[PDB]
Amino acid sequence: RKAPKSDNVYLKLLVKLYRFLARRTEAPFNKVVLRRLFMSRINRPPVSLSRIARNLKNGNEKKTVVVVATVTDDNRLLQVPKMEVAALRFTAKARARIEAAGGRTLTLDQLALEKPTGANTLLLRGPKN
Amino acid sequence: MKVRPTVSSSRRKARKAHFSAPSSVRRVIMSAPLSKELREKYNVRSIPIRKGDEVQIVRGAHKDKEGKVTSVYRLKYVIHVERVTREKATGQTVPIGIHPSNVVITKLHLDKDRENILARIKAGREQVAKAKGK
Amino acid sequence: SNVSADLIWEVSRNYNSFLVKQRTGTFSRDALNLTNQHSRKHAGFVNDKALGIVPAEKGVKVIAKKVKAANKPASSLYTVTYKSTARKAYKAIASQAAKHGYRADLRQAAVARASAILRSQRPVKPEPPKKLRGAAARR
Amino acid sequence: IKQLDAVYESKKGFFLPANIVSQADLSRLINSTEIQSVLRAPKGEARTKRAC
Amino acid sequence: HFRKHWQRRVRCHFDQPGKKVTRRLARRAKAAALAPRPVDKLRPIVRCPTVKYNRRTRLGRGFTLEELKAAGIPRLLAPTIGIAVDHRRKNLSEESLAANVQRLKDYKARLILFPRK
Amino acid sequence: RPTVTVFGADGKPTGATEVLPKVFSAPIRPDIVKHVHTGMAKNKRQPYAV
RNA sequence: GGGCGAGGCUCCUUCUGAGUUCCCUGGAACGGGACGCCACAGAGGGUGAGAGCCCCGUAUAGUUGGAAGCCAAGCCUGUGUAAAGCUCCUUCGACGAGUCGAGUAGUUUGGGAAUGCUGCUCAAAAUGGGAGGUAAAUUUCUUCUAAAGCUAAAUACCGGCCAGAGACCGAUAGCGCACAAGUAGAGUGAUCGAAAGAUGAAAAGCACUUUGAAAAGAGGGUUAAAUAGCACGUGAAAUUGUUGAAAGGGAAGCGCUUGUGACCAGACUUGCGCCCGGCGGAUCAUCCGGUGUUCUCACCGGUGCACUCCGCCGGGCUCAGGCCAG
RNA sequence: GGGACCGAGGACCGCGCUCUGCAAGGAUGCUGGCGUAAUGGUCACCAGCGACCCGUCUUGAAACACGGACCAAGGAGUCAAGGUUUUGCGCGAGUGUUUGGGUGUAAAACCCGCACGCGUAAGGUGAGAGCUUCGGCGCAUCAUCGACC
RNA sequence: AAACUUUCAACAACGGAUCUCUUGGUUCUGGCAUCGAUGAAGAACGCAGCGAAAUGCGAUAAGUAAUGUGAAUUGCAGAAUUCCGUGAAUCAUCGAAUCUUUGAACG
Repeated sequence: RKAPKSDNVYLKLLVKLYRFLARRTEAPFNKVVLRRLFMSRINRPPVSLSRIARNLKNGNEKKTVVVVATVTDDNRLLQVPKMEVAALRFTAKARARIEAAGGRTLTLDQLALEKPTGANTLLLRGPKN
Repeated sequence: MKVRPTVSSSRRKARKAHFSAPSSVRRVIMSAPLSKELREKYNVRSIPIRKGDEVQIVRGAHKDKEGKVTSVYRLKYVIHVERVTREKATGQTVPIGIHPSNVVITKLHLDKDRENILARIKAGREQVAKAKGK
Repeated sequence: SNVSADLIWEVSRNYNSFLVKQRTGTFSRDALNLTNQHSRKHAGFVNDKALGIVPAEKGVKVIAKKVKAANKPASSLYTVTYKSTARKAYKAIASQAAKHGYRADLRQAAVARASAILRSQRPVKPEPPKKLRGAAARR
Repeated sequence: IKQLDAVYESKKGFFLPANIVSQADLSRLINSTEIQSVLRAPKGEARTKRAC
Repeated sequence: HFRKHWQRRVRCHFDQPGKKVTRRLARRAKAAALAPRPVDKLRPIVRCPTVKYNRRTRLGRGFTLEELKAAGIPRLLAPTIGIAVDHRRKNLSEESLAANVQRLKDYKARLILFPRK
Repeated sequence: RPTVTVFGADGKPTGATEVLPKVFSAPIRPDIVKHVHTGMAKNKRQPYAV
């Protein structure tokens, strides 16, 4: 879609930022992120901390977690590993538990400034069903 | 703005009460300002108009015409002042109605009842002037 | 931070108190707008760096934003009045808008606005008499 | 002004919201040396010459 | 479920802020008649009946005759000093007796009683 | 933290300075404001019927 | 325990701010321009047009006078071996009948342990009776006292005495009724039930003359307006009359394209530059001081004094200028 | 060689060639009359050619049938309750202040106690978006193999 | 050529749309509780200097007493009011009265 259905002015700035990055850079990461920004909310399901903790269990540590959705909290996870997560939104419990474990929280414009190619990024989605 | 719940700011209720007023309420409505000389004498701004009063017209086409009040026509909310008249077709002199808000009282018909009216208004003006001062 | 020139444009693109539009075009009443067109380029109030030229008694009055004093509207405008030859007014305005990278894209519009103001302060020529025309109007 | 931070702390079930962007200045974000060093060279200009 | 004439029996509560003002002025009125006294009587602390609400506790109707006597409050004086009395309720355990005796004692410590005329 | 200047009754600053509250850093969302203002303006309304 | 009772609270009542300042338009400022002033009052209305200060009111506290309920500081008296609360106990402790209940019929309820009610037939009890819990071993246990009675509040409200409001309607709308509307009118009757607001600021609602039997008409007059004549604000369309232009050998009306006739909107009226002269002036370049700013750009004051800068006039030249064409 | 219709774009860039520039990524040069109803436009009429009277209903379609004297004003998928799909928003294992209470500049706005409604209390291979230190890591999910209640 | 029929314009008619107004309606909220045998609600007949209706009143009849305000009513006529006053008024308030025939209607 040419125009996002959202009326968020900050989402419009993110679409403009990632339109320039998808046009001028040959990285297919930027094209995927731009596509997911255009999708609706039911097509952007939440991703809990326990699901991304599954995906850093192997050698995927020290890689930036990128989720084009809002990251929730799981009460079933007793310990949260140190991790660097970039997302559209974070809940208060998810942001507090990541920062208590020693990690850091980024927005998608901070990810663009830090990793414009999406280098060493572990990209995730939530459960569709 | 208004504060008290007994007051109303309704336009139709205000217009109904004005045009359906009794003649006693119509007397208070037909009040005219006092002149500058009379204002510094009695400390009174305005008084209800009277049949023996002497007025000067300061608004209308008959501006600066001075004469004695001859009638207070409370039905049409007008006063009749002497020599401020127009002629009908038949050469008959009929008086022109002037609202009391367009005239200024330059002399008063004074009886015992008017003197209480000047006294009661004067008492409240210096009451608050002393209240504002000290 | 939360606010920027890009964000203010998104809030005020559709409706603005300076905005006037009717069919043929969309204009702007902003004093910081030069060419009086509604766009991000000429939106003086939106942009951090902007220029605006208003007429004086004899000459032009050029105002510019100071970026450090953006939250102090009583001292946010750097005002210079050019009451001299038109050539020196144009040169100083061009230097004001292009030498130090303060809106070099607006240099042409700034010089063109100073010309149009000073073209309005010349004495006006009397209009030629209207000619009655045709059989009906002449007779 | 001194009391404004206390009245937003006392709102129960509400915290001041976190924005989905960190820097709203898109000019500094695009023209930064991080983005531009990564960028591939332009294919064209703003307006292109008519060929045939 | 509109088989009856619901259009002639439908209540809209547009007087919701008006009745709130009426209720607050009724509370203000009884604070003017009883100026230093509270506008409410003291009420006992009871346990909710059923097994769903055993763990929770609430205010009951009035104090029992036995817990009123153990606290030192006479029967015929308690309604005169703002204490509700329930002749139907029974203590049936020492736990309900001890909590209400302590509640009546705390009311006595905070009470100012004026010497008749 | 940024600070703001306090001005006296004469219009001149008095030298007192206080920190800017954190609510001034909240996001500016005209979509949320218009959605709330539409519902807020309806809550004053008074019924009419035939 | 009784009787007086200052005073107080409600509610009606009198009184309480500031421009009719100067110009112009206007029949009339309440319009515009300038100068003010009041504001716990910039709600509303009236006044010859949109008025905080012309007038009534409006805000806040006081301040006059009055009505009726209730409270009440205090002041007089009380009284009789009079009433009252608790305590203890080798003394007592009365509690509602054609009513419960059983059978039956009808009705009702989510409710045959009949959910309630009513009629008929029969008709009770006293460690009793009623309703429940329970397989738990026998009706164990739980909780209340029916057939007499009173009692404020929280609840309802298309009516009564008022009051305040609306993102409601604006004379075919809104109640049937903005008007001498449940009227006029219709029906034997029960009942049915309309249509109908607006001159003007002020009637100043045509004096007088003239024609006509009169109704009316024409002069003249009132008004800012008779293009506001009580067949009255503005005054559409259907339909009609007069005048002006035109068309028409058994339909008109419509589409494309010229022509004739009538009537029109634009466009143009000169601008820019350069070169010679002649006037009027030094905001010419540079440099020096302050100020600002984008920190190298400007402004202001001086220096600048006249091959430099800016206006005006008089000539000449270039370029660009409208419509139709070769 | 003789005609007809058209001139689209608007600094340079390109592909080429008959070379002091060319006909090569779209028209310039010279000249005349007029500078106003002259071109142009709007009505009225004549002339050449074209052209059933609308709507509804039936049917494969017509035809029949019905409504249509004219004008002005009025005139018909609305509100509520309960379900359901999608889009936007807030918070998110939670969410819902507005029954009520507390303030108020008083039917607004602001704040909130206890309950309550709805929900909540483990991979491989073919792959597979994406990342890569280019050795491999591999989201969601499908085919299948799975593990458990 | 006129007339007639049709089209357009102007002015004049017919008619009452549009626009502007509104002492009306509609809906919501708030304070309070008050008809009658001491004769109600309703029905009738009378009463003004000049009134038919609407309104008010009841043979004391568009009204009397009392209280308050303080100089009118008004379409016309006539008195007024001595105006330094028990005091005008189609005034307001309202605690005293008058109150025809009926109607629950009661010789």
